[PDB]
Formats: sequence, C-alpha cells, structure tokens
Amino acid sequence: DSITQKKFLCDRTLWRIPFSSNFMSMGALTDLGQNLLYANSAHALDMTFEVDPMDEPTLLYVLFEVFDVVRVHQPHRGVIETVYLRTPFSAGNAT
Amino acid sequence: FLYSNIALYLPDKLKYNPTNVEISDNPNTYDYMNKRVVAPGLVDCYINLGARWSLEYMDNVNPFNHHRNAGLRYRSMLLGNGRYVPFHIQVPQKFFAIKNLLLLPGSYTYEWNFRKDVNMVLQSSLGNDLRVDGASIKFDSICLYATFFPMAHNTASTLEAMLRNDTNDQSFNDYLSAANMLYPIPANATNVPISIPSRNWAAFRGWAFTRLKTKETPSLGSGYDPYYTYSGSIPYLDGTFYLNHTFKKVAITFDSSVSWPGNDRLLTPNEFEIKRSVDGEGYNVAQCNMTKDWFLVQMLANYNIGYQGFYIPESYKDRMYSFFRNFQPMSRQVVDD
Amino acid sequence: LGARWSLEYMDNVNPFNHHRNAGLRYRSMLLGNGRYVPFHIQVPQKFF
Amino acid sequence: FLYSNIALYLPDKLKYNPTNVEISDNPNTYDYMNKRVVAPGLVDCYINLGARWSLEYMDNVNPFNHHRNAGLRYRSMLLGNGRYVPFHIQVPQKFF
Amino acid sequence: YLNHTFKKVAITFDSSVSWPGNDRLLTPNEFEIKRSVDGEGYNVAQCNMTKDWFLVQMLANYNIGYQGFYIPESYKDRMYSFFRNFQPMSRQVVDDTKYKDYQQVGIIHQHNNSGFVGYLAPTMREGQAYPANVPYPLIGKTAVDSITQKKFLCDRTLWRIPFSSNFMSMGALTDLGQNLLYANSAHALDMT
Amino acid sequence: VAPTHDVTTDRSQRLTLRFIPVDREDTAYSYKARFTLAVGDNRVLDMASTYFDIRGVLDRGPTFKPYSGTAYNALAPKGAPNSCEWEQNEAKKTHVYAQAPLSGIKITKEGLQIGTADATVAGAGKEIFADKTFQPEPQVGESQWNEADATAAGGRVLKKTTPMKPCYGSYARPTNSNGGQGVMVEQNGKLESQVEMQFFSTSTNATNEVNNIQPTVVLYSEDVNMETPDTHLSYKPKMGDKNAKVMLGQQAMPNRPNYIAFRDNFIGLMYYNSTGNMGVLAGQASQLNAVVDLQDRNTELSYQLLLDSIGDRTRYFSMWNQAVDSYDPDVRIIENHGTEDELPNYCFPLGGIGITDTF
Amino acid sequence: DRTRYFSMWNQAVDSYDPDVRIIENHGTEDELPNYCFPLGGIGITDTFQAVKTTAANGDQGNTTWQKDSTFAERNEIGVGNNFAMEINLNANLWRN
Amino acid sequence: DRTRYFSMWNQAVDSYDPDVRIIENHGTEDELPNYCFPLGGIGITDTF
Amino acid sequence: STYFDIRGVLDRGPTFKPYSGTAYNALAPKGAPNSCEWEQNE
Ligand SMILES: [Ca+2]
Repeated sequence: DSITQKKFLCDRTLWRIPFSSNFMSMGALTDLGQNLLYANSAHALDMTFEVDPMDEPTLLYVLFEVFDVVRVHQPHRGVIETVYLRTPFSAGNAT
Repeated sequence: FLYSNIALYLPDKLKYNPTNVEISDNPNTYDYMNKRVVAPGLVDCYINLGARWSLEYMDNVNPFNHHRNAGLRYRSMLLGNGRYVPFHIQVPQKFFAIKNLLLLPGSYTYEWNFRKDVNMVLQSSLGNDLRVDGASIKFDSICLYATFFPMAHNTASTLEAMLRNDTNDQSFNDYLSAANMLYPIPANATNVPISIPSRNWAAFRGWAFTRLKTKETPSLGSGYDPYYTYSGSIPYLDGTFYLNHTFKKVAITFDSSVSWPGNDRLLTPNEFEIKRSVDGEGYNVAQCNMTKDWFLVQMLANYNIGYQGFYIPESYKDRMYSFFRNFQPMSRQVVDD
Repeated sequence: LGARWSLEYMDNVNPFNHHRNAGLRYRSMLLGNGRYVPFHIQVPQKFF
Repeated sequence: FLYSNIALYLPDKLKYNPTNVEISDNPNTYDYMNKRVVAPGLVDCYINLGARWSLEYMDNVNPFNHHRNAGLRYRSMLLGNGRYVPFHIQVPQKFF
Repeated sequence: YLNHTFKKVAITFDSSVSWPGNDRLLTPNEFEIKRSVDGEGYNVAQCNMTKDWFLVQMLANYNIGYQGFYIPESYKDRMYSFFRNFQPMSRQVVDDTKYKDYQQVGIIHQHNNSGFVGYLAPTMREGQAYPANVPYPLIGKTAVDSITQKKFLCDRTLWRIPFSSNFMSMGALTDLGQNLLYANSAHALDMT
Repeated sequence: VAPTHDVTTDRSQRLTLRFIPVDREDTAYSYKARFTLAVGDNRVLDMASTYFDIRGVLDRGPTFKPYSGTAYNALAPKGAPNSCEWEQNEAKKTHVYAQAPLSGIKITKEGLQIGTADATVAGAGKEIFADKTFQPEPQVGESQWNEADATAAGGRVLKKTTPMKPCYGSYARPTNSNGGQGVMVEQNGKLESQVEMQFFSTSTNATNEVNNIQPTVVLYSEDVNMETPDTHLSYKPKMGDKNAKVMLGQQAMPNRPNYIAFRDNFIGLMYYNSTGNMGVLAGQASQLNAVVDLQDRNTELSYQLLLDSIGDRTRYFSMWNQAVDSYDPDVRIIENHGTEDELPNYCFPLGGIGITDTF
Repeated sequence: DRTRYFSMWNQAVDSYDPDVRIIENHGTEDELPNYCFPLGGIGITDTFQAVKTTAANGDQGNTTWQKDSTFAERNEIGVGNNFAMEINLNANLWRN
Repeated sequence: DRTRYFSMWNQAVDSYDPDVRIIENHGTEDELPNYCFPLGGIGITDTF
Repeated sequence: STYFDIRGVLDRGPTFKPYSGTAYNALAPKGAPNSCEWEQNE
C-alpha cells in the first residue's frame, strides 16, 4: 500500500507580479501607474510572505520594478552635464 | 556515475569522520571537505527506481557549484592547467549611463577602481575559503584602448554641430530598472512581514522576488568584508537562483484596509497562493503542486497567454532566464506507514 | 557488418511500442512509479 | 579510445618497423600504413591533464581523412558494405 | 587545415608605398597575424593573435568593430566563416632553466603504470610494480616552476583582406576600386 | 555600388588609440587608476568600443586539481603494495615482499648477467652485468605466457628507510639521466648513488642440502623520495607509522576535483554602485562629475539580463571570458532506469584453458 | 513546435530511437587488451631464504654462507609476470 | 543549411569529430572499485 | 532541371575494411590458440 508525493522545481527565474489591472503587459507604463488615485496622494504598503522552514539564516530578496532614466547633454566643447531620475522613489536632492 | 556525481555532494550532516587519519577542524577548507567519508548505501543503484524524482536532501544544495559546470570547466581550461599562471584579460564597461554614450571632441578625465580580494574575483567549483588556502593575485600593468571610425571631416563636423543643440540630447535607461531590498529570515522562521511607510506610487510597475542564502551574499558597499568565507557562485550578482520553490503564499494590503487585487479576480480573492499542501478543493494543475491562480498570473506576466487557452509560446519569445523553459513537475510513490 | 541496414524481419513490426519511446517513458514517469495512483488530469476540447 | 583514435594517426617518423614480418617498401601502400608499430606511451592517459590543448605533432596532419568523418562514412555505407558494387548515380551540372 | 601557419604579410605598390596607406594600424607598415613574445601587450582572446588582424577579420566578415565586439547573429555567420571556427588553446609545461632537478628522459626509460601494461607495443602485460616517473606534477603542495604556451587553431576558412578605405563591406563595387588616384593609371604589385 | 565621397578621410589618422595611465594608487584591497582621455578635434568616439586592459600573475593555490581520478598507476588495483621490505621483532629481522620479472643468463658475484660483448678477437667472451643505477627496470619482462620459469631472475625493492604507500597514485621524481630513481646521498659530495644488492635461493629445495646453495633471485634495492600528490588513504589499519606487516594492506582513493577560475563575464573585477569608491568621468575644464551612483542600483544582474535579451547565450566568447554556467540536466533530476544486463559477461583465462591435466 | 513537452495536456510526441530502427554497425575499437589483475598484486608466490657471499679467495662463489642472522628465513617472492585474466570490453557492451 | 544530408546528389558534407582534434582530458571517475567474482560465488572451499 | 545519369560496375579493391575491430571469435583472448598438435624432436 502506497502514498503519493508531488513537487515542482523552478530555478534560474524570479517570481513576478505585475501592477496592471488585468495582469497583461500592454506597455512600459501600466494604466494603474497613471491612475489618479495612486498618483495624487500618498499611501502605505503592507506585505506578508509565508515560506517553508530551513535550518540556516536566509534572505528574502525583493525588487520593486520602477523607471530609472538618465539624460545626457553637452552644449560646449569639453563639457558634460547629466540629469538622473528614478520616478517612484528618489531623484538627486532638492533645495 | 551515481555514487560520484550525487553522493559526494550531500549535505555535511549525513557524513561521519574517518578513522586513524588527521582531519582539519575548519568546516570551510578543502581538507575538511575532502577527508570526510560518505556511505554509498544512501544513493546505491536501487534508489527511487522508475521515478523521475530528485533527492530531497539535495534539493537545496546550490547546484551551480559542481564539477559538471560546463561554463566553469571551459573557463578553467581556458586560463590554463598549471598553478602559476600569467594572465592577460580584457574587461568591458557595464555602467548604463556611459555604456553607449557617444562622446564629443574635447579632453576628459576617466578614473576607476579595481578589487584585489581573492574570494570576489575567483570562483571555485567546490566552494571554500580561498584566503586560508593561499591563492594570490598580483596585477602588473594596465592600459586603455579605443577605436574611432575614420569618418570624413565635413560629415563629422556637421554631426558634432548638430548634436550640441539643447534638444538633440541623449537618453538611457537601465535594463533591469528596479530598486532592491533585502530582508533577513532567521533560521527556521516561516513568516516575514514588510511594511513601507506612506509615500507616492506614481508610475509603478510591479514586484519581483526570490530567496537567497545569507552565507553567499557579500555585504553591499563596504570595500572589504573579513567575515566573508565562501567562493562559490553568487546568485545576487550573476543571476543563478535555486530556491524559488520554497515560497508558500503572499498577501498585499494598502492603507491596512484594502487588499490590492480587491475585486474577486482570483480563486482565493484575499491572497495569492503559490502551492498547496494536501488539500482537496481541487485547484492544482499541471499534475504538480501549483495552483491555478499562480499559473495564470505567471503565464500572463510572461507571454500574454491565458485569455485564449494555454499553449507553448514561440521560441523567440522564450529566452534562457524565462519561466516556461525551466519549470519541471515531478511526482512519485512511497510506502505508507 | 559495415553496412547501414535494417533487419528484414523487423521492418513490419510497429517501432513505436518499444521501451525507448521517449513519449511513453516521459508520461509514465510523470504519472508515478507505483501501481496504485490517484490522478488529477485536465482534458482539453478538440472538436472543430 | 585515446590510443586508437589518436596514436594510430601520428606522423610516420615516430613509428619503428616490426620484427619477423614482411613489410612493403612503397610508403603509400595500405600494407605499409598498416603493419607499422607505434608505442602507446606517447598518448597514454596521463597526457596534458586538465588542459584543453591539442597535440603538437598531430597538428599539421590532415584531420578530414579519418575514420570518424561522419559524412565520409555515410557516403561509404550508402553504396554498400561489399567489395564489388553496381552503381546507379546521378550527377548535376556545376558551371555558372 | 593549415591556416594557422602564417606570420606576416606585406603589400607594396610601385615599390614605394604600402597598401594600408597612411598610418592606420598598430603596426602601420604591414599586417601581423600572430607573434612570439611581445611585452607591449598586443594580443587578445588569451591567444596569440594581434588586435589588428582580429579587427580586420571582424570588419571583413560581419561589419563589426567600430561599435564594440559582440557575438554575431546566427544567420549572418555560416559554416565557412571565421568566428565559428576560432579556437584558442593554452597549457603549462615544466621550465628547465629555473627548475633544479630537471632531467630529460627519453621514451625508452619511462615507466608509468608499469606492471599492468605493454612495453613499446600493444602486447601483453609485463613488469613489476614500482612508483612511477613520467608525468611531472603541476599541482598540489609540491608543484614545479612552469612556463606557459599559447596557440590558436582555425580551419575551414580563408583569411580575407578587403580592398576598401575603412575595411567595411559597404557594397560589391568598393569605393577604393573607383578612385582615379587608384583606378586611372597603371601600377605593379609586390607582396611578401 | 558603394558611396564614393564624404565618407572616409585622407589625412593620416590612427584607427586604434592606446592611452597609458597617468595616476595609480595601491592599497591592501583596492587598486585605483586614472587616465586622461583625449577625443581629438573633428572626431567622434563611441564609448561602446572602449575596454580596459590588465595583466599580471596568478597563483591558484595548493587546492587546484582539475582532473578527476589520478594519474599515477591508475590501472593498478586499489590495494596492491609496492615491492618493499620491513623490519619485525621476533632481536629484529627483515622481511621482504617483492617480485622479480626479468630473466637473465646466470648469477655471479658481480650481479645478474644480461648479455655479452661482440664475438670478435680480443672481445670474444666478455660478460655484461646490470648497471646498478637504472639497468634492471620495472618495464621489461617475459614476453609470452608460455614462460619457461627461468633460473636467473632479477628485480628491485625499496629499502626499509622509505615508508610504504599503495601503488595506486605513487610518484617519485627521476634523478639520473636514464630515468632511474634513486636518492643521491651526500658522500664526499653528491657524486655517488647508494644501491645495494641482495641474494636469495630456494628454501625448502635448498634447506636440508647445500649444493653451495647457489642463488637464483637477485634484488637490487634502492631508496627513492616518494610522495602521493593527489591521493589519500581510505583505510589505515593502525594510527602509527614505522611500517609493519599490517601496513601492507592500506588502500588509497583519489582527491575530489576543483576548478578555480576567473568568474564568469568578469564579475567583481570593478567597483560598481558603492559610495566608497565611485568611478569618475568628467570634463577637464571643471571636474563636474557625470557618474552619480546610488547604493541600490544593481548593475551586474541588469547587464546579465540584457546580454540574454539581445542575443543568444549558448555560445562562448573568449574575449570577454563570456561563458554561462549551467548544471547537467541529469544531475539535478535523476532518471533511474536500472540498466541493460540480459546477457552475462565473462573473463576467460589467457592461455584459453585454465586447469589442465597430463595424458 | 513538437519536440518540446508540455505537462498539462500530456502533450509529448512518441518517437523511436533513430539508431534502433536502422542499425549502423561499425564494430568496436579493441586494439588494446583489457586485462584484470589479482587483488593483492601478485598471485603465485614461492618462498625463499637469504644467502651471502664468502670472502671469495678464488673461485669461491660456490662457498656461500647463509645470512639468516639478519633476514628472516621465509621471505616471499614472485617470479615472472603476475596472474592476469583477460576480457574484451567494448565487444561485450555492444553485444549487450 | 549544410548539416542535413540529401542522398540524390550524394550531398553530404565531411567533418571531423570535435573531440579528436582538440582533446579535453578530464580524467575518469573511478572512486569505487569494480570486482570480478567466481561463478559459484565461493571460490575456494574446505571440508567439514 | 537536367542532370546526367550514369551506371556501371565498381571494384573498391582488396583494401576496403568498413568495420573496426574484427568479426571472427571477437570475444576470445588475444593469445589463446586453437586445439592443435605439432611435431617435435626427442
Ligand atoms: Ca618453499
């Protein structure tokens, strides 16, 4: 008399969750990212992960997918100027 | 074949000390890893006969540090076969801002740094403290090379004049385009909460997560790390992850009041659910341990498949680091007790 | 010896039922290696 | 595998004559290339361990005339394994 | 199979000029496929091929080289090409002048794996068992002072030298094949 | 037809420029360099073509072993001892365990005769004896299996000074020119080699009687500096050295392999996204830096993903040391299909018939 | 494509082995004998007692003392090659 | 393509084995012994 | 479209050995002789 066990293996990949309304990929800038409710205010975020036990210290590695761009401009001979921007989190300094 | 290629890389807790031979007491040395003995009977010819299974003990051992690593084997053979080797490498440039920048006439200053730590610039298929063993590296000289298209002077001057207006600037974006966070998981723990204080969420795109071993993640920023004794493959840098199957579930919340998926767009509306234990509502799919909601979400996020019946995506849309390429389901039967 | 040839006796014997049939081997190893199994399949729709 | 597939094709100047056998004197006949003897110590197992390095002598030796030339053995077994063969070929036109 | 046995090539028109023309290479007067010991560091790919030849070959086969090097696409690179048939090799051997106990040993007096193997022929086994003496060690706690040898290996392809100003393949009828400073006179050719 | 004008210049200018460094700083760990790039008048430089150039010396250490198994008597059985001698207390006597393969003509005081001089005037009948340094060697032996069981047998055996090791993986460097191992002792210099000779005759057959107990076996003994460089013992009978009879049975096994090599795609060789040491690219008129780097922008993984996205990855480029790392599919997921062993598989005896009988 | 396997509708084609429908026979390289030796290293072995020379005045090689003072009187020694069984290797695998 | 073989024109490119021109000698895996036993199972015997 | 057609007889010769190894008593040891008898002096 026997019992059954099932499992799956999936390496060389990262788990993805998109911030889109229908989960599809309709462009670089998802429609929810432009929604007024998430754009003209502030909100707090809470996440809860449940994993399986292991017998050594480990790390949970999270990637917030954002926009990161740089613009480079050089008016006169021997001059380089740049402007960096990361939209959801930070951009240089102020004042 | 079985004995070598499996039984010599079992976890260290299943072996036992040898007899009448000296053995070093440092658990991170070639000597200790070589001297320990392992009983063949664990992985003899009669194990899991007829089944497409993988040893449960060896399901968390980093499989990219192994003497079958075609890339590692090729690189090691390419460098040489001796022990005292001169070397003549060439290194590219990786920063996204100035990787493809088209410079213009003038005189610029260009300065960079380099590492001399032995662990961080070498890889060993076994994985052992390379400071203690005694590897060494001495740089001798360094130079820089560049190549110019021998373009005609009129055309080059015209292009230079056009590329200096305040509207023909240049733009670049990092391919990954994300912000990283690392949270500690203490030994044997199972629940990890993360809280982010109120801020703006314009032009968000999504989340992407995985798991890592603390023993193989060098500390960020700090130039040196004397408490770092490991030289295997580092997933955090070259991207070889081997622990995505240990997650159970994820829950999201906004303003501590509303769950993000909100409307009932999932089978379990209030939370994603990657895999289930023995549970009989009849949800799992692909004859494996994964539910339906997660499968649908992954197929959508990777190939826009899921609203028209699943099928195998085309090769050109399915690269090496994709999802469907390396998704293996498996099952077996054992003796009830 | 030395010739690329297929035995006369075995030209008219169905060569798809054989213990090297990759599809059969894969499906059998996917269903389990036992004798009593619970199964949880999903069948598509095939009419035109 | 090493001994056969390498040491049998070493340059002729490294092989000595056998003893008490009749060997032809024409250096092109199959007999001369067959009855020669080559010492197996040249390419034994302990050769260039760990190094991905082609041999030195067998570098200017033509590597296409060799009994693992997949195309050649296919074209050989296409006609048959016998000795006397009726053949029924077709030939195309190559001029431009 | 004999492509890898070239050292240098020199062109000369009218016995006064050099075809690469005005200074345009690391070695302006002539191309240089491979070279022996060179302290200036003109080699690449850990083999012993100079940068100039690598660049010329890449330009002539794939129009690659003025915007960085990268693997060409599969369809643009066929079987009789340059990149598919490029093999760098290297090894280490025992130095003599810097090792004290070097002793040249013929094949006659080499006993390794003795007592379970023939003797200068594929005959039956013979001999006692005794420690071995052929392969010098290059690893372990007791290695020996060693030098390094490097070579490259390429076959089934022809070296190419295109007749153009910037070596690129801009078209069938190359521009330098039209200029009346190179196509409205008579010239004699020397090569070495 | 290709374009003919306004593409390529005529004034002499280089195709490839090389810049030497201007400033170098060394430390225990970091190593910093600074150069002065100069894009000349009326040119355009594409940074995607630039690349650093480094060289130097590397010592991979004493735990490098790229080959599996060993390369010193691989074919030898895993427990066969070398021809040796050891002491034992009954006040102490020597015991020998060796083997003489070579067949000579006759044994005299000088040593095992091997050949003869030329049958010529003033040279006819001049015996030739073995050279003590290298002549009776462990390679030669009886040719065919119909051996005649000669009466003049010779060979070698390591004195009791050298410790005993299993034959599997046992190397000892040559000393003389003719590949004959033997320690060159310092005696009035390193000129002389100490090789002794020992004789043996049949016990039983020459016990009761005498017949001048003629000898039949000659063993030339020596002493070599043996060492096992890549194998280790897997069963040692007693903890102590000073080889005894028991130590004849120890067995060895090879060392696990390592493949220490430079990391794939040169990861870690340059500092990225670290405020401690940040690269600088700027205009020489005023040092306004143009490389602002945070501590969260991960560059290496991004470059890996990009290099996968824009091209194929299963090919190897040597120039950038670019070769992805992967595991064998079968190692991670076993497929136990047993084997295929319907038929037996036997090993017959050399002559063809073993035991025989007289008739 | 049809080579790849999808584990949801059991989508996995069934194909034979191209080397079993058509047996491209080539023999097996067996130029070298693959021998099998004793476990100790020497099989047959005899028995021997040490002897030593005398002062050797003249033709005194017949005079020969016993060196039983130092050496034991039952030292073991083998003569000639060692015991060795033989098995052809590649032929058996191919035949199986 | 050229790898595929067309019989009619006798079209079959000739190539050398990749592992014969360039030897990648990694040694061999021989951790375990490998013994030949006696047919009966017990070789020698006695009497009791 | 056109292509020449040719047929006839071919004789590869006496030095044509497609198979490697041998094909008679393959498993026998390399030295074992057949059951044989010979003549000898006293
Ligand atoms: Ca006796």
